[PDB]
Amino acid sequence: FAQVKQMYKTPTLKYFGGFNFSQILPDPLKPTKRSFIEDLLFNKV
Amino acid sequence: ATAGWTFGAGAALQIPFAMQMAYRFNGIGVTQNVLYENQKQIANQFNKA
Amino acid sequence: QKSIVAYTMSLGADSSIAYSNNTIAIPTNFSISITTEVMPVSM
Amino acid sequence: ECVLGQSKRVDFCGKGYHLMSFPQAAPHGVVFLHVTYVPSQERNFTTAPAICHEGKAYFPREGVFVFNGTSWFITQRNFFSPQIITTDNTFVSGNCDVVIGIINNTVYDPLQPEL
Amino acid sequence: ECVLGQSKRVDFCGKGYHLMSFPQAAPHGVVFLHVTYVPSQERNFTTAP
Ligand SMILES: *[C@@H]1O[C@H](CO)[C@@H](O[C@@H]2O[C@H](CO)[C@@H](O)[C@H](O)[C@H]2NC(C)=O)[C@H](O)[C@H]1NC(C)=O
Ligand SMILES: *[C@@H]1O[C@H](CO)[C@@H](O)[C@H](O)[C@H]1NC(C)=O
Ligand SMILES: *[C@@H]1O[C@H](CO)[C@@H](O)[C@H](O)[C@H]1NC(C)=O
Ligand SMILES: *[C@@H]1O[C@H](CO)[C@@H](O)[C@H](O)[C@H]1NC(C)=O
Ligand SMILES: *[C@@H]1O[C@H](CO)[C@@H](O)[C@H](O)[C@H]1NC(C)=O
Ligand SMILES: *[C@@H]1O[C@H](CO)[C@@H](O)[C@H](O)[C@H]1NC(C)=O
Ligand SMILES: *[C@@H]1O[C@H](CO)[C@@H](O)[C@H](O)[C@H]1NC(C)=O
Repeated sequence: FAQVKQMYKTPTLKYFGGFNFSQILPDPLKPTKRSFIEDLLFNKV
Repeated sequence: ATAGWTFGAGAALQIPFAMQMAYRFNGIGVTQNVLYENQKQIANQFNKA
Repeated sequence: QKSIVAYTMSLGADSSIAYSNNTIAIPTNFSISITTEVMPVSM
Repeated sequence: ECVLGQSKRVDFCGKGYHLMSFPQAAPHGVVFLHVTYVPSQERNFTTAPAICHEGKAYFPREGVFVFNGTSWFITQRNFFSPQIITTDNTFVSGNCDVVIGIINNTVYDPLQPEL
Repeated sequence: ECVLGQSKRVDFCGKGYHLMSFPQAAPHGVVFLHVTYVPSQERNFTTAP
């Protein structure tokens, strides 16, 4: 994991050109900073 | 999402997503004009996936 | 004076880059560097 | 793969764009030293995905459009090398009505002065 | 090699021509999801070298 040189902050909008990223980028309203599919994967094992 | 392949060397570079696609198509031998002609179709297919 | 401390690690230098609809950044200069890598092939 | 030829797989042969490697002996091992290219000093510019002339769309090949505040130019993505946009820099495709953000522009024809 | 740049070695980064990958965390592991291009609907034509 630790190969990124600097951690960029999550952008405000989640919609670039039509591509919907709201399922893979997190959102502030939910209590957990984990993303949607991340929190689904974490449920299954 | 924004830097693309460019933050692998240097810090990062800024480029709109829809201009990234013309490069990643030109990398596969599909001429970049394929994208902008019917951008909507690709976007919808991506979301359905 | 120095002493032993304990603290929470800082994963990196937090940076924010503005996103614009129609702008690009194009490097105007370059540099060369030499890295060094080591591997053991014998016992 | 590094010493005998230029690698093309990111971070395999140096932390950058890779040019060469030279081996040096060492006890129970070997040491490699990689020569790598690193760009810097970027500048923010203005873009447009395509330009319209005569009601037809011209896409760029081997470059990207940029605006420097005076006139439009095409440059390499790695090093800033502006050149005057001319017919052979581009290929015509599609039509202007189909695409987003196309900008009215004039492309030079180098057969125009010869006639 | 997949996330930071476009791979060019067949089947290494997805079962197709490869565009991108995005990582997602998981317990004791990691999950990758690869975006790939796949053509279809071929037509028979006549040729001459
Ligand atoms: C991108 O997809 C997200 C799904 O996460 C959309 O957000 C949902 O939209 C539905 C439709 O009204 C709502 O019922 C949900 O409450 C929304 N949030 C969820 C599911 O977390 C979003 O609308 C899509 N983007 C656009 C531009 O529509
Ligand atoms: C994209 O361009 C449109 C059209 O001019 C503009 O309204 C918008 O502010 C730009 N930026 C976006 C959508 O982030
Ligand atoms: C690049 O930076 C170097 C410093 O190493 C400087 O000498 C040079 O003038 C700069 N510009 C170019 C085009 O090399
Ligand atoms: C360069 O980026 C800065 C912010 O980092 C911005 O204020 C400026 O407008 C950009 N230059 C342009 C768009 O020419
Ligand atoms: C844009 O480039 C042209 C061609 O070199 C030059 O004449 C002009 O001065 C440049 N624009 C600015 C604002 O410097
Ligand atoms: C120039 O662009 C405008 C809108 O930006 C468009 O209405 C017009 O047809 C284009 N061409 C000319 C010659 O005005
Ligand atoms: C396409 O292939 C079919 C058999 O699969 C063949 O009968 C037909 O002639 C081909 N089309 C051509 C050669 O145009």
